[PDB]
Amino acid sequence: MEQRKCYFCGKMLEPGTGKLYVKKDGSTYFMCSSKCMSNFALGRLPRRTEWTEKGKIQLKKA
Amino acid sequence: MKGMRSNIPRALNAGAQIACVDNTGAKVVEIISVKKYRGVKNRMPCAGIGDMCVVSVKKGTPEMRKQVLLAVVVRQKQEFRRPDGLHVSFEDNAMVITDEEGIPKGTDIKGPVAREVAERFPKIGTTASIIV
Amino acid sequence: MGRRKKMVERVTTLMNDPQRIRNIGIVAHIDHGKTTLSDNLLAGAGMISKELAGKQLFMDSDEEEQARGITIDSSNVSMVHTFDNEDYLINLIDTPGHVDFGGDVTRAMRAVDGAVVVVDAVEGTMPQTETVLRQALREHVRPVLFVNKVDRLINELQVDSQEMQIRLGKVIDHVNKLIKNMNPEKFKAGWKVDAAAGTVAFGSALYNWAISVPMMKKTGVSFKDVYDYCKAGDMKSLAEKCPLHEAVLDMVIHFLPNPIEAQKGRVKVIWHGDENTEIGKAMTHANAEGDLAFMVTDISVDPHAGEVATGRLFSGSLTRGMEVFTSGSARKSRVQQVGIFMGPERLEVDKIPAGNIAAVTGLKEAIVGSTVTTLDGMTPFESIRHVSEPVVTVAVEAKHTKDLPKLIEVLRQVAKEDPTLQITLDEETGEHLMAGMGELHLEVIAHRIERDKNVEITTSKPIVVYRETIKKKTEPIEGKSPNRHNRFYIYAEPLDTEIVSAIKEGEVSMNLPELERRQKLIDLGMEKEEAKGIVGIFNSNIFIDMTKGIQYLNETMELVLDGFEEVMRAGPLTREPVANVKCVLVDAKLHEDAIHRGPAQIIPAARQAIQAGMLMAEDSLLEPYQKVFVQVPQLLMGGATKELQGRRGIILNMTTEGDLAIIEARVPVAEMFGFAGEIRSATEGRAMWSTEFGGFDVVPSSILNDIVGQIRERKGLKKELPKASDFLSM
Amino acid sequence: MVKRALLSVSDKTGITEFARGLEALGVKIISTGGTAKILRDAGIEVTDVSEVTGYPEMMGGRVKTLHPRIHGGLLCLRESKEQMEEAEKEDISLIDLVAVNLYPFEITISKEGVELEEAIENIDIGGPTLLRSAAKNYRSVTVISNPSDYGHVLKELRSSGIISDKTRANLAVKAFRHTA
RNA sequence: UGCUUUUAGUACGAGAGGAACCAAGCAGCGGCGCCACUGGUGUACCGGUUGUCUGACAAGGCAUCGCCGGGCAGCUACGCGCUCAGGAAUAAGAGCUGAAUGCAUCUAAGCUCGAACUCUGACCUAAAAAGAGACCUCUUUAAGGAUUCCGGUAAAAGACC
RNA sequence: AGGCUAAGGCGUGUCGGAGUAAUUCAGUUAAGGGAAUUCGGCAAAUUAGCUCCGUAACUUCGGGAUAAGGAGUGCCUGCU
Repeated sequence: MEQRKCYFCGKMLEPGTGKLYVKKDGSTYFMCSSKCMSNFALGRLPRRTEWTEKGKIQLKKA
Repeated sequence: MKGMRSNIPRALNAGAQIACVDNTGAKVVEIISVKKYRGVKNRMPCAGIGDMCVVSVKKGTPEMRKQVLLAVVVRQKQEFRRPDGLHVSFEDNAMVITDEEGIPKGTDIKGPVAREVAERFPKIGTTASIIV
Repeated sequence: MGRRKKMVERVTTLMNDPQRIRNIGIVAHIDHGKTTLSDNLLAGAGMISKELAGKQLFMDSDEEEQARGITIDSSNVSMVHTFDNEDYLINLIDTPGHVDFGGDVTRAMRAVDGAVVVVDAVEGTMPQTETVLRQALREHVRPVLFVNKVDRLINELQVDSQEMQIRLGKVIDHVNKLIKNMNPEKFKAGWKVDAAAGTVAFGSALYNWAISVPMMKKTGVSFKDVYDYCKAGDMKSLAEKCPLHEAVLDMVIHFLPNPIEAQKGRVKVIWHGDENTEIGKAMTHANAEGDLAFMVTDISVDPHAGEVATGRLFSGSLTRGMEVFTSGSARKSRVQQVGIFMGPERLEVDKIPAGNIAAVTGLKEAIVGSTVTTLDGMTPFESIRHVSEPVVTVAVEAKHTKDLPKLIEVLRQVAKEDPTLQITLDEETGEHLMAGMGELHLEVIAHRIERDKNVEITTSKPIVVYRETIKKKTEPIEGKSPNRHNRFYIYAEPLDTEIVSAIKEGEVSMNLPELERRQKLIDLGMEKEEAKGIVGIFNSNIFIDMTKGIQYLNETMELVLDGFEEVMRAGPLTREPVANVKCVLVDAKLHEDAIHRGPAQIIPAARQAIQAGMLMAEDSLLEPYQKVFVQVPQLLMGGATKELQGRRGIILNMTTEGDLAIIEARVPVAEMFGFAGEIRSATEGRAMWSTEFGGFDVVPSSILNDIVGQIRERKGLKKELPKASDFLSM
Repeated sequence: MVKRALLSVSDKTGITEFARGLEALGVKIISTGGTAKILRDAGIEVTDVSEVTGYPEMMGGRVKTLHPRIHGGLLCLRESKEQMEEAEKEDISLIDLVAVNLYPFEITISKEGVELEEAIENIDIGGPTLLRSAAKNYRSVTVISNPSDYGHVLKELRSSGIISDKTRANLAVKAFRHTA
């Protein structure tokens, strides 16, 4: 059972759910939900988005 | 043909102009028909990953252009599910020129191919640099 | 299941077995026995079918070292010694530490876990040794002592056992005494060796015999017994009883570190990027799953398999195929074949995890100074760069008239022979102006000529290659075509040093997408307008078309940029290449047709204009400097420092590492003449100096007119200053 | 039809449009030197001459190439064995459309005495060859030395489809005359 | 109803070429259902922001839900599950026995096989089947039903649960 | 112009309602494909203001022309 992490929110992909998104350059990103996929496609960054773990890490950097 | 492990929605229908992503000299090919596909009344021929289509080279070299060829779709934007429940989607649609047997006319494939096509036609997998 | 094939599998197991890796090396003074030890080590543990090695010098996998008897540069081989019923992969870092090497030394040392100091049993610790040892230690590379050539003492100089060990003891002493003066903190962390601690062996590479205190006991063979065999022609017995590989590999594994451990302190010392960064933790504590770390240190261009870059897998697993980057030159190349190094050859294997030098083909972004990465903009162990061009030229002549042909071909080979010069091979006068990178480099090459080819020739007074430079922002100068049907109002002004640097860096190019380039420039400094209106970059010159709405300029362009590049190649003053000059076109009166816009009319106007502008903007010269590094004794600093100061020695550091006053300064290339001599002369022969292109600098205005006049004369020009007046003719 | 375009026009007038027009109908643009840039900047995709005639190019601005059995392709009859042969070989292209004008020669007396050197060193050599070659093709390949008739050509192509004998003829005659 | 694997590079054939029974998976179309997953919608809801009004802030109105971004439930497909048969009796046809017609004959009686057909069989509907049904339980001023009340697995009204 | 508001004029011309089913008039949105629909791109969608750059064939020299094709644009602080 592959254990997968959401690229945007950093949450573990629950088995039997979630998406894998592949760009032209072979880059692969796990998405836990349509919300994370939409925010990734909008160009928003997780480190700037507060509800994600990367945004939380960026804020707690201070 | 050999069955694939994944469930593939036939996402590309006849008339779609897909970028050709090998070094054969074809830049854009328009789907004409789908091999081994029998339709129904009013339904356009449909193709998903792993399907072989008859295509016409719309852009590219003068030798490729206007030719009726066989191509295999290797990338599709429509999401398809693997057996273990994970959904896979590519950033674009992409095809590669092949023969009836499935051998690619090109020698290298720029971009990732789907594991489904990589297994259904093993030579596409070897020609491709990475299989996703 | 051939013995070799079983070893091959073992090889792979060990590859994914970082705890059982030993990336060791060999560090010694010239003619101490490096190559000897190396090859006879390979054969000693019999990794390959014996015969294979020897005759075909394996460790010497290149072509230069293959005729010397002592190691010269890098590459690597492999050993797998069985210790207390256990094998261990022993990578054998070839040693590019020969005094005739600068950065290369560092590079390899930053890939060597530890080394083996090999001290001639007679000649003892030597200058070379000192240098290498201290360097390596500085870059945290624990060594062990293998006093080779004992055979000489034992037989040749008919010394007695007791004396034998007295001399070797004195060596041991010297060894540590230096270690002490090198790094007391590491001498406190007990890296210092002693044969009683198994970190020192005794033997003769040329005879493949070698002992060490532990093994000694284990087998019963004592120094006196050794002496007996040697005196009684029993070196064969010696070898067999106590192998050379035996003792060496014992030091190499039992007391020398493995990737993991080595990597820790190594990263801490060499690397400077915050260790909390992923890449950091990865290469510190053994992790190849993280950002690719593969500092190419060698480019084994396999004639029948392409460019095979050999770098240590500090971080980055090598699963077949990987699109990646590198340090500095972080572009977009891939990674195809990744062979490991079995024997001295390339055994193709798949995934290589940690601490395992691998050779990778299909790597455009892969050379010395480039640490192939999969994380763009990778932090630096020691900052590096990539630019280096001839700045000191000499007019190689052919005194002996019965040598010209030979000379011609010899320098026709010199090109690839040493890719740092750019000879202007000519027939008009016969004077081959060889452009070297450094006065010393020049001297060296020139000497090599009448030595390895022996052309009875010499070289005349070295001269510095300057650049022409403008001073201020100029006032629109009209450049008129002969027929007057075209007018090119243009001005110039100094090129922003930031932009200069980045252009020389290469990133900013004219083959760059508008957006991409523009951005870079924009932040670097180039005012948005100009950044958007650039149309060409030449070395350190740009022609910013800042005009708008001028008919036929779109096409016209070419001819003007032609004139531009011409003038830039040789400025109106000292006829030297222009540098740090940015032009701004302000108006372009043009005739409607192309009849009166043919190149013969356009080119002149542009040229005329640009030159006139340059001259009106107080044309100066750029003198290159040459960053000096003087590895000298502590004590020695009085005359040294005063010397550089008298030679405009901008000291940027002095590293007074205990007994060593390693002064690091910057002195103008032109003024580096003689320094070579005086430095050592004064410092009683104790001054290991080294330099490197310190960047062009706005020549001190002090005697600008003087320097100018000199150039004028040498290159046979006119004595009337090339007054802008004339250039901007009627 | 006409699917290749080697346009190294010394005079860079009209090439922008012409090139776009071509690109639209297809016609791979294989120009080099000056033209190349101007087009690959205006937008018109252009391939460099580098990958046609066996060996690349040199001193852009006039020289460029001058390859025998590549000029012999375009030359005349690119579809008649013997002749056509020089438009295929080893990646060698069967270019069917050429337009390369010659900037007129001039002497430009310099302030410091006639610039004879430069003058002589700016007599286009490459141009005249390519030109006279294409020109030679009263049949197949079409040459357009003169820049002031890109319209006519484009027009015919756009509408009709293939160029017309009448035109090819005039074009050639004119091109030869220009080299004259 | 096709493709692929197997049978099998086998039978057949001098070669070239090249099958069939059985078995497996997949696919196209059709049918039925479902919403864990994925996609759409989601004028519940949350946020950003333009113009303006309520004096400012806050909180609100309006501009297609003002527009833009996201989206739970629900519905939905572009998603998902299930969707062989076997037997009987036959058509063409192939045979058995068998005289007329000593023999022979699939035929004149008689008999055995034999199709995606028909019937049966695994599905839906069906006491308004006028032969208008069977059985059991409860109770005969009761059993029980409806109405009112709170609802939804149902629902145009009714009905249903 | 359009939007939001004064003053002034009005709520003036059938209600209620439980998902208010199907269907229909008029709208919003819609994965992947993108005219394969159809007699025909009908209908719908795209673009869109202003500033700057740039603008072809052809031409009756007036034009074509907003041709085409690119870039910018909000708020705040201080200014010329």
